[PDB]
Amino acid sequence: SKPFTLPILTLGELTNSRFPLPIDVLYTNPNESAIVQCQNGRCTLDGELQGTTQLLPTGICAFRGKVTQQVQDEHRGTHWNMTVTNLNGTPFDPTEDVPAPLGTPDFSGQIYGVISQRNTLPANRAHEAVIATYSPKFTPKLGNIQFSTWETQDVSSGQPTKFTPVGLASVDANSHFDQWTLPSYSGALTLNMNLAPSVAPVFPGECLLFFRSFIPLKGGYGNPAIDCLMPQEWVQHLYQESAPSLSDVALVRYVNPETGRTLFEAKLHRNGFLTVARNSAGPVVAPTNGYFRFDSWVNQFYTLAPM
Amino acid sequence: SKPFTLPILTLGELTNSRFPLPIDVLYTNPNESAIVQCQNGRCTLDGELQGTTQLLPTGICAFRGKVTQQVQDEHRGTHWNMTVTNLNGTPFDPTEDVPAPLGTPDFSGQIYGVISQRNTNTVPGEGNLPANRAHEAVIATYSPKFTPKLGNIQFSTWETQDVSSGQPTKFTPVGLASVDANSHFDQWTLPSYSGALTLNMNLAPSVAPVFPGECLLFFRSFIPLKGGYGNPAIDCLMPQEWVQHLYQESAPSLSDVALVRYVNPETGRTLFEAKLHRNGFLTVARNSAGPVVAPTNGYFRFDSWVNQFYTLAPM
Ligand SMILES: C[C@@H]1O[C@@H](O[C@@H]2[C@@H](O[C@H]3O[C@H](CO)[C@H](O)[C@H](O)[C@H]3O)[C@@H](O)[C@@H](CO)O[C@@H]2O)[C@@H](O)[C@H](O)[C@@H]1O
Repeated sequence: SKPFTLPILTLGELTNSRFPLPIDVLYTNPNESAIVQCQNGRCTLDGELQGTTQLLPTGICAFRGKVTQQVQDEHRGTHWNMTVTNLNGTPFDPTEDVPAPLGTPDFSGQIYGVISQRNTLPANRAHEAVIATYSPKFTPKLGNIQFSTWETQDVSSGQPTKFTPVGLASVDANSHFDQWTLPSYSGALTLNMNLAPSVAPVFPGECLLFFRSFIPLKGGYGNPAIDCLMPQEWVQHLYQESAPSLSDVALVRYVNPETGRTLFEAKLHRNGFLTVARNSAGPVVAPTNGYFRFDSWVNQFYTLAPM
Repeated sequence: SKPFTLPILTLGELTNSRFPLPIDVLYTNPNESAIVQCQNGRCTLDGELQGTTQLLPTGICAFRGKVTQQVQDEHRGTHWNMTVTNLNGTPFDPTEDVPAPLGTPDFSGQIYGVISQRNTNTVPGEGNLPANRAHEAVIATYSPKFTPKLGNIQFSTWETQDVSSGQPTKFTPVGLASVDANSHFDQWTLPSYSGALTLNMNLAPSVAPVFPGECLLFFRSFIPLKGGYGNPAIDCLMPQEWVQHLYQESAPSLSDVALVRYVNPETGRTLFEAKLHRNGFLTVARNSAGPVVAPTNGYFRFDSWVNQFYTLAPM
């Protein structure tokens, strides 16, 4: 049986699977009331990608497509309707068993980035843009979204268009940032489909452990973060290896290689997420040289050493 | 001896190691007159990172630091000086044996992206949260003010005032501002990391075919443009996932050349073969420039260690 492994990458060598950001800290929040059911950075321990998860770091919260129409918003700014394809350029087939094109953002908010176009030497243009994923016009599962620009006219219809995500536009009350609220991929009255399952601890005293990244803001006050269940390099590693899962729960140790000492241990669950025995919220303070090492297969009743 | 391996990733599952872009096509250009000596995407087959290469896809052509002040520059736009640290936030130590902070761009051009800031100081009335701002920015890596090895660079903005002094600053690369003649885009011309008239140091070595009939094989990505005409590309020697894989594995190199086959897994058939050289680059037996037109399911598979005199089957 092909032995299970994790990459040997320290926190400072890992990136977020839910937004193109480095991992900044490990993080817990035991009193979280939301159902945690993110769709990017989802991969089983035996290498099955789930939700909208794909392998490219460049594909996370990316879109590819063509602009079809300009619409002016009542207040301020210009909106552009965009028909989206798969990230590899092939037509998105809504009948495929995915929630949305792979790479589609998996949270409610105003995602800030750059729209760029290269016409079919060709002419080019790029502008700052915002995609409101909570918008009724955000319907990637139906093959179309809307983005807004400060630019009022210089966006071309019928030309190949790329969205490069950069951060959030805002996290103020009216910007509906909630990292655990899924978009309605087909619009507000339609049920999301083919989702990666929710994740949660099942053992008393345990809480989820997240890989946290701080995300840039176009403006306003805030220090927003995006928490992923596993970094993108773990998704890539699990996918490559496809090691059989020998129980539902792997025991992993967070080790300081310079001392060889275990800093803490965690459960790595079959569906691809971590729990720890910790009764507090906040970052995990751990040496920079640290990384997770697979120890053994255990079960749901294994008692983790308290952090 | 730990066996050498490559990841099993098709072209559509690979990203560029010199700019945050997917790999679009494999590419050759036998008649290239430039010395090929890029500094990102440099890793030996036994896992030694070289040049300015680091592991994070988010770190490639990124900067982290602090704006010091707005500055006057001859060229169009509003200009800003920014100190740069290592990407992990620690001070960059110029005495380290690297050309520049890891992640620094390794080509001449106007690199377009977004500068964002999150203030250090927080406001009680805003729930003890910091103020933020982001704007488009351009870094001209050929500028005499581009001195990342000295811990300082300059960027320009269309925005005329809303960039804060003394605040933590991130550059997220997006593409190029221009490839007009006056924007000096040349993917094989290195920046002067310490400024005009200084010799770059600690470089990853140049790469070249040594065997007649062979040429370099590149992983090519098309890079976005803020404006103007063009279809610019960035060619890397190995994709970022190969850098990450080689670094993990650190398998001993058993000769100077690994024979690899580009395989179509749907047929199991070899489409062509290539030499994967110890220093971390590919050559093929091809006598033309341009894309390699190959089925989308394709990937390289390690076959055996050979020697420099191995004759490749013509592509
Ligand atoms: C907290 C504040 O956030 C950002 O300002 C925005 C405002 O942005 C507008 O004004 C600023 C200058 O004040 C700048 O010109 C920016 O380009 C422009 O769009 C505006 O969005 C208001 C709307 O209520 O919110 C914030 O004040 C940022 O630019 C500021 O530097 C500052 O960090």
